[PDB]
Amino acid sequence: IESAIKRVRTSANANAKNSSQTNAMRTAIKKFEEAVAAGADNVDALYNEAVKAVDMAATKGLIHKNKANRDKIRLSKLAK
Amino acid sequence: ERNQRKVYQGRVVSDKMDKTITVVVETKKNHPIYGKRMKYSKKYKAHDENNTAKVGDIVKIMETRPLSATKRFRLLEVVEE
Amino acid sequence: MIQQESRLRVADNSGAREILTIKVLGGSGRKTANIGDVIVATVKQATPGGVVKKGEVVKAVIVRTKSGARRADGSYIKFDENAAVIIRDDKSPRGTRIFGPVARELRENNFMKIVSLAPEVL
Amino acid sequence: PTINQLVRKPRKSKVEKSDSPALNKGYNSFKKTQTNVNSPQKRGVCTRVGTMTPKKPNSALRKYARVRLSNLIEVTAYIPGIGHNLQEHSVVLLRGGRVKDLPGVRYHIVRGALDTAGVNDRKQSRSKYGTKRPK
Amino acid sequence: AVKIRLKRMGSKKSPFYRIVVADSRSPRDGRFIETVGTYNPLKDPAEVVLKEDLVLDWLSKGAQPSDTVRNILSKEGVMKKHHEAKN
RNA sequence: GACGGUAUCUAACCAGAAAGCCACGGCUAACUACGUGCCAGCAGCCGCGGUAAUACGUAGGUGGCAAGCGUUGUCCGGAUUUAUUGGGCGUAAAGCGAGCGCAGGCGGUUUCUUAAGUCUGAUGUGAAAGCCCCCGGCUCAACCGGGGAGGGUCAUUGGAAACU
RNA sequence: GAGAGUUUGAUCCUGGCUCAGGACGAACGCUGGCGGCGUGCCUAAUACAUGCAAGUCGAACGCUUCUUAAGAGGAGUGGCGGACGGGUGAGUAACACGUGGGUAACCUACCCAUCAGAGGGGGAUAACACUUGGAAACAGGUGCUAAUACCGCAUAACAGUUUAUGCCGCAUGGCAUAAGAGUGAAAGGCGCUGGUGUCGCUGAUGGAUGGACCCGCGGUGCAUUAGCUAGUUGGUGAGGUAACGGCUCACCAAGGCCACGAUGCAUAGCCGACCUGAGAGGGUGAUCGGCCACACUGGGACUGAGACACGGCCCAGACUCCUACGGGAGGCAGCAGUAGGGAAUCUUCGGCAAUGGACGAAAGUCUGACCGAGCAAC
Ligand SMILES: [K+]
Ligand SMILES: [K+]
Ligand SMILES: [K+]
Ligand SMILES: [Mg+2]
Ligand SMILES: [Mg+2]
Ligand SMILES: [Mg+2]
Ligand SMILES: [Mg+2]
Ligand SMILES: [Mg+2]
Ligand SMILES: [Mg+2]
Ligand SMILES: [Mg+2]
Repeated sequence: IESAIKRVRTSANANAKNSSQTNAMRTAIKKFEEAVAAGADNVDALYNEAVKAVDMAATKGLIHKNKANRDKIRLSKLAK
Repeated sequence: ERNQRKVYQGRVVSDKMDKTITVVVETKKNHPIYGKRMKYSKKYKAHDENNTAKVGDIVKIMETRPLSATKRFRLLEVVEE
Repeated sequence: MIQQESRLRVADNSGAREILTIKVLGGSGRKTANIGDVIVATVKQATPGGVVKKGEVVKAVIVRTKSGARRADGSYIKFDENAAVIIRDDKSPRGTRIFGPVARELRENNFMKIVSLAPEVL
Repeated sequence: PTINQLVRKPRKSKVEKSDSPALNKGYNSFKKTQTNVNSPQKRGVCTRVGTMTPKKPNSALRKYARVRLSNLIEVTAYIPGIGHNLQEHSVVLLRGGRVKDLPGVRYHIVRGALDTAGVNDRKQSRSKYGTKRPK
Repeated sequence: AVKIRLKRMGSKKSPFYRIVVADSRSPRDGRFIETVGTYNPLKDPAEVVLKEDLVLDWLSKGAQPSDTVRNILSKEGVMKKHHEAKN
């Protein structure tokens, strides 16, 4: 009622964008996990793309830096 | 130097569990109205690193973060079999 | 094709939950009713904290039927249950809120308040 | 008692209670339960007005009224004074207090409150019995 | 924000104030951490009491007064000392 | 500067516009008259009333309070009437009908030891407001403000260990 | 730390009843002059007619209307606030509260201090113009357009991680240095004369502030309630959260709680404090302050530093309202106020002058918080 309509609209748009970007991050990560299961040599670049998405999601307020660190650490233990 | 987290001394009552035990303290509060020195057998769960402690054995335990739902305490010693 | 001893669900918050047709109104030997036809009935199951309660004799209106209704243009409506609405002597209802859908055939019979209170009118 | 006994079971006091349980309860029509409320006065509807014979050392016609309260407890009260405007279905206000003559009257009726008319031609102890000044 | 403001006391039409260290989230009269003086204009001039050490410590630690408290601390010389200590 | 042309101050005037409530047998301070006649009614308890009522009702008078008074309802106290402080069990209430014994409660003298209980020093905290003490401003007072004090079967550390 | 009356023909014990005092958010009755200060739905967390309570920024951005290119007004996008303030106490017998502690298992927009940096690019979108939707709120379609909106590209890790040492701690471990590998940032506006100052922008630390979790102890009745639990108890992994951990899943084992009262039932917000009392204690939890919980009932998430959000979203249910009958809309336990219930407890008032809060560079706008006034001999 009281100027909350605008926050409804902006919050829905934010929902769209943030869920899209998190899904992007998760697809990158899942792709890397399947690559580590398949043993292909693309693992080296997929690792870096996953880390890239993780930190770029730590930016823009999707991911808390501790969650980013835990993700990077899990991926590191997978790769190494 | 930093703080020191609470420590208690007690006695074991069960060691049927892996990496953990139960420990009993046995203070004696005075009943609030009638003043009699009552027993008070508070007990706790302690993380044993190696399943060392034995039943009916004196022990010391220091608090720490929750290691389980029950656990809040860390084994330190084994004193009297 | 709603008859005596025929049981009906209730499509309002009047207090009743299940109904039993005592008789059909209109004429002398009417042995059958459909949408828009008024009913005399009992109450076999009522909501506990309800106005209308067990045993009460009351009039009612058939609002949706399996043996459904027909339109001039050959378009026919049918339903998966037989339900009715309790009313007073006037065509107005006892309760305040009708549930489920409702046929358009009632607008000719001047149950306009029920048509309005219903969410969907087919 | 020994102190061990007094710890195993402590002193549990002599339970107390009121001289007017009818005033210490209420009623909500929604959940339909006795709501415990400490109310000095109440409203009621006289379901009967009559006379009763008091105990042995006394002898008289004591005017009572059986009353239906707001909280749906039915209560016998006394009509103090000399004269009353009361009938069956007459709204009335009730206060506490025994009438030592009859046992079954734990309550009194108040004058000058509601349909109860003020006492007529009472000039002394006048607030009691509820009648305005003679100017 | 952490702030150094003044809370209301005394009867109506005869006010009085305590300078106080309050978050902006707390009420006018509610949570506070420290009191560092008090105030009333009911005298012909204004009248003031202060605790220089503690108020200057909170200002250093990051406090942010209101306008009237800034005026008072100016009259008492605390803002100048804080400025000097930052220089 | 909403309050507000309010507080407040000045001057003119009128004793003139401004007191009632309860009780008066004893517990409880406060007494007679008339009517009534176990009726009317009173009543916190004891109890008054049946032709001479300081107990009903009225009048007069007095007493206690006073812009309040009285009444009900609730809480505490008196109530040692749930007795830790601080009660009892022959006859008043109460010793199970009596025993065997698990658990618990209690436990002879004494060396050494500990220090859970206990005692004790210091430190911290126990917000403010409030109770209390000293101050100060509202024509005093309530109230308001300042300062202080105290408050924990409280916590850490450090000793004794007589007693359990 | 005062007692008195009352059992008896009388007496003493025992034992109960009542009274003498103090206090109400009080009510009823009778009476009633004023002033000051405070308090005022304890019941139906019952339903809500009406009005007002959270907006703000043109010095972030582009339009539109009126100004002879000036300022002022309308709707945009964007940011910040809306999670505070205010109300109520239903649920909750438990780390909810109080107190004492811990977090080497943590987070923190705004405010401070410090180290740094702020480069070059892109594609859209509202608004707006037409279109259909017809009562019109709604809503959809085509096209154009700006931003401190959004995207990704350039560099830094001072962040985190692993190695090697050193140091220390209470085991896990923590601090300092160096190295390795990989990753990521941004925004400009105003003013001065490319240099700028101010406000903002991005990373890292530290502090403050508030928040989250964990533990000792404590505070209510029933045993005419004696057994309770099965992700329940623990462990090895994995996942997950700001973070610990059955928080979650699988797997292994069968343990774990309790007569020191578990479990269940009822009751209840807790506390500072308030009334009483010689004290020990009892009773209460109104006003003021603190913590908690709730927002028609139930659930779930999004946004955001912060909610699982009184005056936000979705869904289910109950309840009501306006419709042109096609479809919409709402949630006073915010301040006043209505009805009902009740023994019963307020004006449908003024102002932001103060004090405090949001926003803003600032004036200033908003503010039923709050200031005041009003009614009631409470
Ligand atoms: K008399
Ligand atoms: K509650
Ligand atoms: K709920
Ligand atoms: Mg006398
Ligand atoms: Mg009398
Ligand atoms: Mg006589
Ligand atoms: Mg006997
Ligand atoms: Mg204090
Ligand atoms: Mg006493
Ligand atoms: Mg609301």
